[PDB]
Amino acid sequence: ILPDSVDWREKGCVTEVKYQGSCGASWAFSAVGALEAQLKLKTGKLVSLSAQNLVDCSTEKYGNKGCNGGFMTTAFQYIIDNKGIDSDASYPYKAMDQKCQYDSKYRAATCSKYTELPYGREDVLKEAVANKGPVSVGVDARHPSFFLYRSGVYYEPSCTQNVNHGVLVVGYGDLNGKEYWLVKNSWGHNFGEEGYIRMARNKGNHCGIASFPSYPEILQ
Ligand SMILES: CS(=O)(=O)N1CCc2c(c(-c3ccc(Cl)c(C#Cc4ccc(Cl)c(CNCc5ccccc5)c4)c3)nn2CCCN2CCOCC2)C1
Repeated sequence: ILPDSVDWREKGCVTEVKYQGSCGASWAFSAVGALEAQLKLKTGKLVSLSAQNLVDCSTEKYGNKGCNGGFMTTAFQYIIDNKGIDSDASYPYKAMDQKCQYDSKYRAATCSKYTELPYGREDVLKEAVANKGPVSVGVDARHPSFFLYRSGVYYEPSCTQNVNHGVLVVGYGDLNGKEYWLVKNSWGHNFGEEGYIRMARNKGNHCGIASFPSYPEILQ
């Protein structure tokens, strides 16, 4: 019933790859990237949403610590509570913790709700990515092989199911027998495959890719 491959870049639903730098804002980029695609599906415009906005404004009330980490679920909740989020163009990413400078005048997107998927269920994640859009997930990126990844289907034997780095699953496929998830990262274009990492799929929640998935929606 589901397609064998999906790639949301092919439907103009993914913005350019971003660069987080010294700031641990991966959670924030994961969140906006998920919302960006929902905005494209609804409005037909692809605009990069402000990760910085999340870092500066979705703080203690959402259990997040800006550059010292956070959560995509709580970020989606901030966007709901805030009744908006600014464009990246208006609230650019400065890779450090700042005061909250959200202005409703430059609101580029809204958020109605978000869904959390069951832990470790790669079948359920496969469906969400096909039926709903790119899904915010965490991975275990705490290995040298992650940093050193250049291409191919990434597989790390030491990889736990405990997540620590925010990424975005923009599709899935099969590279000569090896099933993978197509993962947008936030380390610039010089990381992996033009900023993307294809990661092992259906290998026992490898690197905890399906440990904490979630995606937002912008309802009519
Ligand atoms: C060790 S574990 O089992 O893998 N784990 C613990 C449980 C967990 C985790 C996550 C989760 C899911 C996706 C991602 Cl991308 C992340 C992450 C991360 C991250 C990103 C950058 C950084 Cl720099 C860090 C490192 N700092 C830790 C930190 C994390 C959050 C707040 C304050 C400090 C971590 C965590 N959600 N959750 C679910 C808990 C969410 N609760 C619900 C109530 O509101 C938020 C807290 C992690």
